Amino acid sequence: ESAPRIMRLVAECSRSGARAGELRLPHGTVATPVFMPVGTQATMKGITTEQLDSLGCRICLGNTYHLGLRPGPELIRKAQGLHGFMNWPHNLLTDSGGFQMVSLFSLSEVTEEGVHFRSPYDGEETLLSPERSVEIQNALGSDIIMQLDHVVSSTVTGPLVEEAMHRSVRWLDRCIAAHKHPDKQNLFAIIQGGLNADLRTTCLKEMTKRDVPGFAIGGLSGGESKAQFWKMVALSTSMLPKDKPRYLMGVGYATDLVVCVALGCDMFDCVRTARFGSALVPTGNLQLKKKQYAKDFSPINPECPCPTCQTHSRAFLHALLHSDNTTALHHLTVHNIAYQLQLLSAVRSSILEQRFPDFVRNFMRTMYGDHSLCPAWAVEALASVGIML
Amino acid sequence: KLSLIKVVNGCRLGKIQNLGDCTVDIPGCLLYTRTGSAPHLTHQTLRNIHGVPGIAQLTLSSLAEHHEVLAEYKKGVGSFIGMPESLFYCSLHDPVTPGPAGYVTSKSVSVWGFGGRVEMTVSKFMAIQEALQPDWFQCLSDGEASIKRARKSVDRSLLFLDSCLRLQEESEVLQKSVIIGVIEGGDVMEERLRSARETAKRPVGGFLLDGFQGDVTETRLHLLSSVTAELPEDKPRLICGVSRPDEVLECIERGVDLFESFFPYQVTERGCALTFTFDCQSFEINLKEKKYQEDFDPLVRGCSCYCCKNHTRAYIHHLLMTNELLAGVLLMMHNFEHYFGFFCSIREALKNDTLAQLKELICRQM
Ligand SMILES: Nc1nc2[nH]cc(CN[C@H]3C=C[C@H](O)[C@@H]3O)c2c(=O)[nH]1
Ligand SMILES: [Zn+2]
Ligand SMILES: [Zn+2]
Repeated sequence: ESAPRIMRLVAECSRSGARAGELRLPHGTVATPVFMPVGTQATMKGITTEQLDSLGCRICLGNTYHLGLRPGPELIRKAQGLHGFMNWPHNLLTDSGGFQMVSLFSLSEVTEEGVHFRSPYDGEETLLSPERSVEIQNALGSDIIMQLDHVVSSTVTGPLVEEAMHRSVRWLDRCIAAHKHPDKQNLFAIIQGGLNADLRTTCLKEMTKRDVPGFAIGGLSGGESKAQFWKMVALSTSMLPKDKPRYLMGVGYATDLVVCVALGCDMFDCVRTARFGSALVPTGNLQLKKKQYAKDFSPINPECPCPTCQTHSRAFLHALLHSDNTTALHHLTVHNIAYQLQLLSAVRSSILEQRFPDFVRNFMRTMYGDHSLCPAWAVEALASVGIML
Repeated sequence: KLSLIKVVNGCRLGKIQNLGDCTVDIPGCLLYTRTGSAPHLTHQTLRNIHGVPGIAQLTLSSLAEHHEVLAEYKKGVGSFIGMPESLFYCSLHDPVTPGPAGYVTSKSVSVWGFGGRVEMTVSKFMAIQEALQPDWFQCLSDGEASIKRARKSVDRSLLFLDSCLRLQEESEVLQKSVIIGVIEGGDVMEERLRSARETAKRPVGGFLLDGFQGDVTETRLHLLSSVTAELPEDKPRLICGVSRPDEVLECIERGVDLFESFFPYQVTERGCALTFTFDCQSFEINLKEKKYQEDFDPLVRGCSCYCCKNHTRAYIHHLLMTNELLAGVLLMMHNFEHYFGFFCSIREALKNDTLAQLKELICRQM
């Protein structure tokens, strides 16, 4: 008598862990694997709902801490939730509000009651309990909500790692008890345990005993070695239920994305390169502020369908980066989001067509060259699931 | 080819033809652009705005410093900035950010873009226009005359006009480009008539009424109507630095056809939305004000722009408070839509003989 599953698998790679699926969410079905941009990153750069929809985005992130400051949960309530406030008709995923985008200067030590925020100049502190985190995310009305976890940096060692991992299990249970309407929002657990294989193993074994609709993989992408990164991802996907989604937080580099799809991950987010003038392309990135682009009249990528590449040249973007930087940053952000969405759409098409191994080889060849020039960790991660370059 | 339809109370209702051979309604406004784009808008978002003018205004001040790259590009500024389907009139100065005054001589005029002063003789001016290739361009002129200084403003501008005409006659590129004569003379009545009557002697495609910006005195309005009286009827009349709705109407009564649309951009940049009614029996609201934090109405009830049909005052207020550029996008869409709708109402009022009533409706809100 388990709860109804929100994901269905439409195809699987026979050698690797790559999966193509669908998430049946209240604001529409989402094809996986899927990259989820932060909605406020797009709107901060002047991207409209229509434009983001036009690029193919069907789920995007809201940042609970920022939304909890401005406009605040009560006002989002009166506005009919986050969907109504921002006039976004597709799916939204919000975090617990205790970690993401919260400055360490704003946090006091975690206790069993919850996260503690500091106010400026010796003012009084504010508590965020697991129960209050769920209530805030109920008011935001997002389609996927995240448990409150005790997050510690991936490069912290000592007893704190185990302590935070177990508190995350306890806060999971409290978030489940507080979430009274699983027919409306999907609560995801977050695997912790750092780089400690035993702790993460324990966290995986214990959290999958809770019947939540999905599981995220936390605690990684915080400065650890790549050797440890991919092994922790693969440890996690080896123990998370196959019939539920695997959401890897904080991974957005193209090579990392492709490898982690091959290890069995379904959903990804990551925070920004457009501010430096970089445009994402199949060979990496183009730094359009370089003088060599001043008279380069070709688009960023002739095969990119984004509005920037069908309208504008490198030369023109290069001139705007200098002369009207705000405008350039809009154009670059539109293309960079387009690139991420097109990468995952192309990844998904290869799994449905049963040609994911060849897609990875083409991707690596274009991105790096000969097998010898590809990152050693990626070669090893991919070889562990039967994809040789 | 400017063909009129009526002249009701000195107001010229008509359309300009043979532009391809596209058309432009008059009285009307030109789409305002900064450094090769409608501010905060794209091709996609601009396509939704209703009543977008047929011709877009570019400024030398924002493009002159890109001469080298544009000459290498060869295909003109419209193609370079990605909107080659559009018509472009290239003026000398930006109406919002004109730069320091006092650098005009009988030999050069200087403009400022993002970087440094770009000083332009006639040759350099025409060489830049050869790279821009606009459909219309303002001729180099001395508009800084604001007694003996007014006599010079006319003669320099006459001297610039004839040199530019000479160079255009022998430039294959600038053959399909239309020069606009520039009436100067400052506030001296004698020179205004001289600049008017003498600039009309030359075969320019239209006239720019320069130096009538406000701080718009009724003295200047008398000069204006006296100047337009010396100008032929079959040629378009542009004015610069006049965009606020009440001033627009005063100039239309005195024979002026085409206006810059920098006013809705200025409204946008201060976080404000145009709300003045322009159809039936305060002209803006400041969306930064706290009273809008919970206001879930659109900017303007009944407005058809994408902002009003799909977003609230509350949301735009929030976006301004967090400095998200989406605020500027949504305000620009509404403000351009509202302003172009205002010009649609002028042409409709002229057709129906009700411009006097529309003027009182506008002027009771400003
Ligand atoms: N709540 C929550 N949000 C999250 N966003 C991204 C991650 C995962 N990466 C972050 C966590 C630890 C690393 O040092 C890195 O800074 C995460 C999480 O583990 N928990
Ligand atoms: Zn692109
Ligand atoms: Zn509107």
